[PDB]
Amino acid sequence: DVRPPHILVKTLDYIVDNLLTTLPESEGFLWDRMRSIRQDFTYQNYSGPEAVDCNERIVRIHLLILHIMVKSNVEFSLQQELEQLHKSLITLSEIYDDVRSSGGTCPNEAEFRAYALLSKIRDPQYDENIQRLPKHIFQDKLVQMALCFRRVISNSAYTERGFVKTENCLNFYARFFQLMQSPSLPLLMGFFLQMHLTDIRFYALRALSHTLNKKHKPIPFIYLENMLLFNNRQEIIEFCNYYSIEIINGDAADLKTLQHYSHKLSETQPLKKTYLTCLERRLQKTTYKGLING
Amino acid sequence: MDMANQLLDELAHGNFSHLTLNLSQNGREIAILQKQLTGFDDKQLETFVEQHPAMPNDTRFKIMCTSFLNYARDVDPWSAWSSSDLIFEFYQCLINCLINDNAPHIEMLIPVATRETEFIINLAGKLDSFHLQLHTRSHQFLSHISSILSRLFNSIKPPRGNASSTNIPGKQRILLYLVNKLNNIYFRIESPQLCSNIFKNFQPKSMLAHFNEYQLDQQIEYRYLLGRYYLLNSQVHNAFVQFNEAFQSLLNLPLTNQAITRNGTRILNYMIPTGLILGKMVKWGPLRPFLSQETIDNWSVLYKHVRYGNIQGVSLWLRQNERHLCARQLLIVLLEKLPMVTYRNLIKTVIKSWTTEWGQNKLPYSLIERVLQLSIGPTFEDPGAQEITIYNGIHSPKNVENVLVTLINLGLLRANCFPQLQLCVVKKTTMIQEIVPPVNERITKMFPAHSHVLW
Amino acid sequence: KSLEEDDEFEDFPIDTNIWEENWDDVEVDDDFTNELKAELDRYKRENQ
Repeated sequence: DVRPPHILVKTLDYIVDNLLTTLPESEGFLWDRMRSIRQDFTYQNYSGPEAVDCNERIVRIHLLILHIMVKSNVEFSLQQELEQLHKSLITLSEIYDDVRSSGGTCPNEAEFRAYALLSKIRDPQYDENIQRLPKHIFQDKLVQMALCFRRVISNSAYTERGFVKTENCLNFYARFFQLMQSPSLPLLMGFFLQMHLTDIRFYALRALSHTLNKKHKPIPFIYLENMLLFNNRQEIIEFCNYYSIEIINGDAADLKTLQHYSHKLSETQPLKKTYLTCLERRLQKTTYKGLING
Repeated sequence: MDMANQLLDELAHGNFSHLTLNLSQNGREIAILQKQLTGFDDKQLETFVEQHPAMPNDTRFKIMCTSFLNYARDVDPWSAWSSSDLIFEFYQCLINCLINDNAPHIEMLIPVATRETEFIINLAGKLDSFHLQLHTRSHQFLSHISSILSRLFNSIKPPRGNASSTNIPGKQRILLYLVNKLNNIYFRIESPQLCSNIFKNFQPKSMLAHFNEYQLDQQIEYRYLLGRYYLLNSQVHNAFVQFNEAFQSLLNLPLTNQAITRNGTRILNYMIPTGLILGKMVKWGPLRPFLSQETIDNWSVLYKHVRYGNIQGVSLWLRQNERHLCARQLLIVLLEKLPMVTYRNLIKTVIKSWTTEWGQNKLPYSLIERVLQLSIGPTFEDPGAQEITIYNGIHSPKNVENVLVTLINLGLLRANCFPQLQLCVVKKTTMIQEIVPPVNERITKMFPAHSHVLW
Repeated sequence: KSLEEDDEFEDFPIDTNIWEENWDDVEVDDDFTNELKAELDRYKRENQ
């Protein structure tokens, strides 16, 4: 009833080779079946090389799905995708711990420690865990990149039920959008970071609004679009309309009218996930299978 | 003379003088007991405990005695691993004799339990270091000990609101002791978040009306571990009051031992960076006996860089000190939270001469961009460092308005921003503290910590 | 060696103002502060 490790590898190979490009239409099929592969690994209590390889490439497929579903207008809500991606990252982390305890090594560990650092980008638990790993994992360029993103995303004014604000956070939104455009940024990591575009933009406009005097003119949409890297004007107009930011002159945002202090409005659903044009352009220049194979 | 019968008399009457796993204190008696107990099977030892006169009619107590007889019979002093099953089994039985508040000889068993707890913690570390050769997972022994001490901790109940006596039951006497032992275990196994429950249920279980009524050393260690926990969750003020009160309480202790000086050093290793994040700098006078001159020089270099607004200085200091800062979980929080203080002092020195001395009320973004060109120095975009680093990827002199906006939002700079004018307006005044208030007061007012005196 | 370097407190048999009042007022001329003041003078001079 259950697949041994080598045919789980054969099955994931089948998926990477045949069904990646059926996305976005095959998103539910692929997510369910990949989850079935991981479940077959748990059925046999197997944390061997096949489980590592499968969970790794499955994580990458989740990261690709995050961008594909959002570029199109198919699904909107990526709750299950982020949940199974996170659980797969937890599995990979535990297996990395057991392999290190046994004296072995995993060549792709650093990459998925970075992804793990991006799964819960405001949870200090993952900083705690990343600080006790070996120096070659910690100083790896991917882990360094994820750490930089965790620093620039930190915000002392981040508001959400159950989240304790921490001191002296950076809220470096400008640096965030500078790093998102970096050609050295791995594409799948970017796909993971696109999940926080709306939050980072909201707290950027909030923090900026607190610095403007009462009679300050509305901020033009050009400045906010270059500052927050909006794909087009319709996106910043829908953004202001979502957070009830008054649009004056059809091209300016009156930031003092922003009455919300939390990115998550109490009653309405979150604004649909968005993407960056640079990362989509980078996706059209490579292949899905290439990204999934590292 | 039958030494097993004798030991069973002593244990049956609460005399636990020879009830210990430490062979450095029990070696000869345990050897005699081992020679006399050879021959008898497990059921015969169990019968020896069951039918012994004056033996308390407690199943867990008799299980403890029988487990100690099995230990004494089968112990191999030449092999700590071969004897580990007997040792840990007996330890678990001994702690099991403490779960019931009215267990037989509970008050006499508590000191035995603390003693054996220290012993079994040392042995658990020793055996955990050989986890690869023993085919065990990392920290398995010590984690088992943590589970045992956790059940013991859960068994300790709060005082009855209308208690009939002032008796401090021995389970309450070792409450803070058990808290610090368990939390220390959680730190050594590198899972310190498990301290959460232990920190949440400590005060509700305590019968003492004031936290200062415990032994002051246990208070110091508790504030040390709680501050380290808070700092693990990036709660800098909450950690700071704990480190500060810990070091003060340590200053009150008479300097009997060198280990007290090293403990004070352990406190300072966290209190200095935590304070520096909150805009506080120590006076090295009362810290001379606890810190070497080189450590003082290091933190003094960082003190200069933060004091005069040198971001590149701060990042260089963190880069050179990266390893030991990561070992003490200090690199990330400093890398994240020192910059805003350093910026605050930078624009402090800028606004001082520009506004209070030169009488210019306006701060053009170009001026602050040149100042940031001097302070930040090189960035990821700049040539000569083509790979991104936590020390060159975060701070850029192009983001003038962002730095100003975070300074104003943190309450460190009282000013208005004009993005379309590209300038920052402060209040026309000669007093610099009206524009840039004291940083520690602002931070502590925005982030009020919990009561430094717990209760 | 490990007992003295580890962060866990050592066991010992059981038996004040230490902070700067204000380091903003006590100003000392720093090297970096000298180059920053010179940069303020040069900027003040190029933007007359």
